Amino acid sequence: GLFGAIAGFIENGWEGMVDGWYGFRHQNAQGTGQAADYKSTQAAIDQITGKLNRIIKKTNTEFESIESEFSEIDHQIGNVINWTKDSITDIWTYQAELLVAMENQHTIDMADSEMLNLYERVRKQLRQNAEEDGKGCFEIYHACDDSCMESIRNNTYDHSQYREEALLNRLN
Amino acid sequence: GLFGAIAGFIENGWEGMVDGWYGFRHQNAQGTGQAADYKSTQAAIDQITGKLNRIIKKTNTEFESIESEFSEIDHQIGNVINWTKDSITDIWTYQAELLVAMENQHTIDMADSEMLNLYERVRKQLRQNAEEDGKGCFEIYHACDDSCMESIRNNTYDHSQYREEALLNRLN
Amino acid sequence: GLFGAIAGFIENGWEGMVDGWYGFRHQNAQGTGQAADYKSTQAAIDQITGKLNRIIKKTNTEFESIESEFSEIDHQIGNVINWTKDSITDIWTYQAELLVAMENQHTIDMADSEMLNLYERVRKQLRQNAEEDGKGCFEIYHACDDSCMESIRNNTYDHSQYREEALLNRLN
Amino acid sequence: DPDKICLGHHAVANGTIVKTLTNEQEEVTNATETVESTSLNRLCMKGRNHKDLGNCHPIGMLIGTPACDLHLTGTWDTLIERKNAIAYCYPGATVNEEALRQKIMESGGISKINTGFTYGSSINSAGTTKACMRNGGNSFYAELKWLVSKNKGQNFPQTTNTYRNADTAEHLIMWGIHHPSSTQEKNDLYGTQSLSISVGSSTYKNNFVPVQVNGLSSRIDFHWTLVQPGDKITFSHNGGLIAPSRVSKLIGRGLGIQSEAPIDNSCESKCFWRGGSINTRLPFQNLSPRTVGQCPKYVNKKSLMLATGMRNVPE
Amino acid sequence: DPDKICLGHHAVANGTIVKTLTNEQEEVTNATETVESTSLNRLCMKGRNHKDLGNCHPIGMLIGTPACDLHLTGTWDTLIERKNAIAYCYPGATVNEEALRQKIMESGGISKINTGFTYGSSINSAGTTKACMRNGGNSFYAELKWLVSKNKGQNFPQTTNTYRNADTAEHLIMWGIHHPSSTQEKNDLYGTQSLSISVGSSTYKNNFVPVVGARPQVNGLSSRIDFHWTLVQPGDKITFSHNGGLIAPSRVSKLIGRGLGIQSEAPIDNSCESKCFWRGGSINTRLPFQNLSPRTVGQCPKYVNKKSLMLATGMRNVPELV
Amino acid sequence: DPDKICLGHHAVANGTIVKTLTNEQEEVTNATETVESTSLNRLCMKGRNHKDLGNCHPIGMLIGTPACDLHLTGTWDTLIERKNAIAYCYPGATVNEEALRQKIMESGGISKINTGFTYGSSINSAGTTKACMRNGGNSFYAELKWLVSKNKGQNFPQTTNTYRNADTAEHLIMWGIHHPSSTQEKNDLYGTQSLSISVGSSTYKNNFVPVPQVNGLSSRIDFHWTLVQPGDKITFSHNGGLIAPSRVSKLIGRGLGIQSEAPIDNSCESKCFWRGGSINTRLPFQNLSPRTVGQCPKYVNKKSLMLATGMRNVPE
Ligand SMILES: *[C@@H]1O[C@H](CO)[C@@H](O[C@@H]2O[C@H](CO)[C@@H](O)[C@H](O)[C@H]2NC(C)=O)[C@H](O)[C@H]1NC(C)=O
Ligand SMILES: *[C@@H]1O[C@H](CO)[C@@H](O[C@@H]2O[C@H](CO)[C@@H](O)[C@H](O)[C@H]2NC(C)=O)[C@H](O)[C@H]1NC(C)=O
Ligand SMILES: *[C@@H]1O[C@H](CO)[C@@H](O)[C@H](O)[C@H]1NC(C)=O
Ligand SMILES: *[C@@H]1O[C@H](CO)[C@@H](O)[C@H](O)[C@H]1NC(C)=O
Ligand SMILES: *[C@@H]1O[C@H](CO)[C@@H](O)[C@H](O)[C@H]1NC(C)=O
Ligand SMILES: [Ca+2]
Repeated sequence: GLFGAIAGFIENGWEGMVDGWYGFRHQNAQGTGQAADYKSTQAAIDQITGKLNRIIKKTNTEFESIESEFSEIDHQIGNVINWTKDSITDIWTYQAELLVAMENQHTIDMADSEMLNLYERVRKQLRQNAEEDGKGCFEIYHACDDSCMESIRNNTYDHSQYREEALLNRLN
Repeated sequence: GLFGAIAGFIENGWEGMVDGWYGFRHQNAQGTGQAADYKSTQAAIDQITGKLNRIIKKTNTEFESIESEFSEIDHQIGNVINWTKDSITDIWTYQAELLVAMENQHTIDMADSEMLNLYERVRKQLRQNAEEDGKGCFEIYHACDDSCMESIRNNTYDHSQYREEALLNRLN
Repeated sequence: GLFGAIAGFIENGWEGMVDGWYGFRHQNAQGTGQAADYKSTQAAIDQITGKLNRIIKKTNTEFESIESEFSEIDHQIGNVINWTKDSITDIWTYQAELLVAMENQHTIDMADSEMLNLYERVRKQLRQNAEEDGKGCFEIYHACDDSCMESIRNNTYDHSQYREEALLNRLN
Repeated sequence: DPDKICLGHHAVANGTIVKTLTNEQEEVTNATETVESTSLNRLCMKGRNHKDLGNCHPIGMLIGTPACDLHLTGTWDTLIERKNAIAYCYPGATVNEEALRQKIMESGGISKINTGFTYGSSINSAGTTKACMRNGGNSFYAELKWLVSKNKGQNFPQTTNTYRNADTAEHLIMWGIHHPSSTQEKNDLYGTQSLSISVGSSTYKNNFVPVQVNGLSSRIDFHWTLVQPGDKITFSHNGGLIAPSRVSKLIGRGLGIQSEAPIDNSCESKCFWRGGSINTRLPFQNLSPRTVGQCPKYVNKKSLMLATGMRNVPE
Repeated sequence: DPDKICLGHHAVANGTIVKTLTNEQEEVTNATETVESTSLNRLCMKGRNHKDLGNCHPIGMLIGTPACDLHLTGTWDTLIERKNAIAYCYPGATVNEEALRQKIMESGGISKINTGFTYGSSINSAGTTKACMRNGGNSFYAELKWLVSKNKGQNFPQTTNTYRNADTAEHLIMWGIHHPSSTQEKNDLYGTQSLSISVGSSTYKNNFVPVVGARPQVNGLSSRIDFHWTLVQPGDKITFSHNGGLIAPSRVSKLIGRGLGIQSEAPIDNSCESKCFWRGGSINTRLPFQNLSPRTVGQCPKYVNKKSLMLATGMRNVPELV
Repeated sequence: DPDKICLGHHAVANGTIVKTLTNEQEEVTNATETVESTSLNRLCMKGRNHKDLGNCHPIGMLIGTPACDLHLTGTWDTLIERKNAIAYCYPGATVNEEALRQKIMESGGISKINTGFTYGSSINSAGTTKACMRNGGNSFYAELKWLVSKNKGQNFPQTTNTYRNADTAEHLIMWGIHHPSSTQEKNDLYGTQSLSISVGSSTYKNNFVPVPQVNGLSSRIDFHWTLVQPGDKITFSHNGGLIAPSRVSKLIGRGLGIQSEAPIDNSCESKCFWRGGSINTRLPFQNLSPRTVGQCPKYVNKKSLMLATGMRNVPE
């Protein structure tokens, strides 16, 4: 992927996560826990909604008949119509194939971007108190209780509070 | 957005900055200063110019009349023309709506990319002598005079010179 | 570029590298070596193949004549055909110019993404045992023999093994 | 040994395949269809002032064939023609037939206006036939009169009838010309004389000379023209003319549907084709390239799936 | 406590809304319009050799209606037809009328060439009418002759006239066929005999019968003169056999080069330049789309069903919250 | 002091310029063309059952001009007309000429069916002319008969011939009407009497009346045509001057009609053709001609449009 988060350094997705698109799994003393990130999930969904609102519509233009279902029309004007209509159908088939293909490529990469954007938010928040394992996890070099985890997720984690404990644990 | 710089980790833009698109604000002993980055500003502007050169034009194709303004035309050929012209207008309306929408999406993300690209240039330059605060600033862990700041902006800052002082300040 | 790898922080490409698109050059005690990354090269090539499969094709639509090469046709129906055909040619010329331009933009940025994605994989792998020089190289702060290099490239490098030696060399 | 927090994304057991610029077989969490393959087998005429013609052919409305008696007049925004609809109770055709049909099917209604045409006592106006039955008894086209000599064999009196368009909008005048097969029939009805029928307005001018279907080689062929506001049209004939008792005026505009499918006043739609209605909100369809109204564009595609979710990576 | 450098981007107080693939209401620093809504109410004919026909209808140039006397000949690159322009001083129509108009409006000028047609002394060439006035006295189409018997009632002599195209490029020959209202008028002018008019070349052939019928009156005249036309190739000849009722070409027309045909009620302006025109005037916009009219001529922005389409020329605008 | 590993990407000495959304002059490692500029100057008729008409004009097939002798009948999927092809050995034209040509060029073959038309002994059927030469001797249109009085001067007997369509599909009947210039000539073949020719079926009916030197002849034979429905009959009443159908034509299936001056080649295959030949390119666009027939790349107003097949090229 363009951003290497989804189908990238993150080895796979979580069938278990059914309350959101992007979220966290932690492991501390207390045990294990899973929680969805709302803001990042809504960001992706809102962008896809946007596409759907634009793509799912027809034009206002009223078209009348130029081909009688129940009677022959002049052979020459009929051939002109056939040529024109076939030429238009070729365009719209192409324009449709391109639109969907191009949107699909973007929808995917957009979602990738939103995952990477969350990871980078967390990375910068944890500052010098954790290290990347390269599978999309941060090894936290201090005691991180469930309140400390909820603080990472809720963007309230103050790195300075654990800095001294963490830098010691890291240098060993 | 895609790159999470603009309308992302950078909380907002600077109405104060009127000599460029992207730039720096520093805070040292001497006081405060603001300056634009030319290269990154020109990069974005040149790409947008490029779009305008491609998009702002009509075809060379000379079209004649096929509808008399001042006389009635045969009813059958007229219906064919009406259908064809309406069908063409539907295409061009669609092609226009898609073009501008797709370019707009790209123009935005492109500008985002150019911001992130500058940040990443600075980040790598400062090496181990500063830390990311997560709002698009680098906390520099040494005395950085106005000459030292001008050295960051002009891509001449030698990390090695301040490395010793910085690593001490950082570990404390 | 969008991702700042190619024609970015990486000053230029390697005419010398003829077994792949992306790869490594290392420098250790033993001397120098060069090797291509297969997975990242194949990723880019497969995506471009994909574009070629979609773009290099015509429609199955059989079109008959509506213009006699060797005889005049009624002047009015002739002008209608001329107008329609010119209108269609304008569309297809536009649709072609846009397609290629938009694909070209993407092909480039896609390849940029694949370079950055490799760099970021390596960066995360080396963890605290190396530092970015900002030209797309990692200064490794330990003895990295050719087996150690092959371990970086083959995604088998265990940072923990060299961590102690590296952190000492780095803090000095 | 150390505590750890992991970032991740959802997945699903059953993902859908879509196409991208690079990949023909890309699995994603959710997609949706963009091409409509299903069609409603009914004509959705809710909130439309429609007229189902049934066995009446639109041209039959203007000349007034028995079948079209309920449809000689009215107002609409939609006009539905049917298969094998009847225009001609007496054998014949209209010159420029299709051009007229299309004109009527673009109309949003029909006014009728009396020509006021009167004839000498040597003429029979109410000439009827067994072919056009009305009230289970011999009749004729309601908007035309069969002009024949009152005394069998007698030469037909030279007559001149003239319609003027008092209205501020154009009027559609039609008339017929009877051509019998046998000279015994012509002499019996109009007389031995050479027959000649001249029609003329500011716009139009034409001459007509009277020259086996339902056991008859005899025809009544129809002609038509638009007569401008303020202008007049005069008919000179020495017998053989089927004369307009009324002219037609087409009012406003209306959507013309040709469909074998049944009406339904419960359901609404802006798009129609031979096989019925299309109410899909989708931007494309593959049912038919021949559609009328506000419609999805016809594409040569069974399906085009639009990703509504991220890449799906299970396990 | 620590020294610090911050990276950032500009913003503005008043941003513009544009549309993206995902967002209908996206604020950016700067956008520009792509659809032209403004039109000039004048025809910009700078650097164009133009011909405003005024009251003259292009067909009238070829047959030479009084109105078109100034426009029987000339060279141009642009031809401007007007509303209610006059083609026919004597009541009638041209068969394939619209096809001919379009052909003239594609032309870049008109040459005239004499047929040289001569007639027996039993024929009257200079037959005129009160409908076509010239020098305030009865006249006729300049490029045609009204052929009638010199002795009222006398049967019209069988005549054969033949034009050969000496030129190296095709020539446009037109002729009329008089259909009178009353049989008293036909006999008076051509004679009692059955009338037949045959015209024939290598390319073309056709037969015509003057139709006599009671019809209403236009300019106080019930009789019509309907016109027909064809191209006569280089080196080829076209022969007219008639026993009366033919309106005969005194001159053939030659269309030269190509030209832009504008139908517009709007006035000229030789100060201003343009390559795109419509009923309501000129369109000089450098933009790629317009929403003024789907009926335009020349090199033109494409008609779209859009009031505005704004193209972002700047980054997302995130202003300093207050 | 420290070891280092560097990431990089390939490059090339000679890169290609392509166009992007932002850059008109973008150098990349490899591009490929999307518009075809090269055309084959031959018609690639491999695996197609074709018929090259050469000197024969499609209408000439139905009336049987000498030139069209080899093409009076057959089956095909492709029909190739040529420039200055001959339809009329005897001076004349066909009414609705172009409509008929187009109809024949959509056809996938022609059957011929005998009218079976028989004539009194007072008639000469095999009337020939020096204009239509066949076997180095005076001849006529193979599918029509020149009907003239056997006794020079004698007024032409009132005759009635009737064709019925026994077939299950429509048949295309054509016939001619001889108009001589001079009354001295007409007298020899037809008499002083008014001539009148009526043709009539269920579908339509019409009568026409006989009225400058081409191939040394001022006399013309002009042709007319109509479709005769299955089961229906068409009857011809004439008192002289009719050129009568000896055979009716039947159009079989559908076929691709090529107008091209270019020669055949049965070695090469193609689904796209134009005046100047074949187009076998796998590319999605072409700039050779906007007038093409078959399954074709779309005409574009572009010499070249290069599609990047590789990354940006940044050389050393
Ligand atoms: C225009 O195209 C239509 C549809 O392709 C043609 O109608 C078909 O013709 C085929 C081949 O002869 C018939 O077998 C089909 O029954 C027809 N299908 C339908 C749905 O109508 C039509 O012939 C073309 N028009 C002209 C004037 O040729
Ligand atoms: C439709 O367009 C074609 C091509 O632009 C016109 O073809 C030209 O016709 C004239 C004959 O008057 C020739 O002098 C040119 O050489 C032709 N060019 C080609 C490439 O064939 C055609 O005349 C136009 N038709 C109408 C009715 O205007
Ligand atoms: C075609 O559309 C124009 C513009 O609405 C209209 O005025 C004209 O009457 C239409 N022509 C026909 C034949 O319906
Ligand atoms: C870059 O900026 C620094 C600021 O102190 C200056 O000293 C240096 O000379 C500059 N380099 C160039 C080439 O201008
Ligand atoms: C996909 O989205 C549609 C539309 O909102 C919904 O009906 C459907 O249930 C979704 N599918 C899954 C698997 O979530
Ligand atoms: Ca033209």
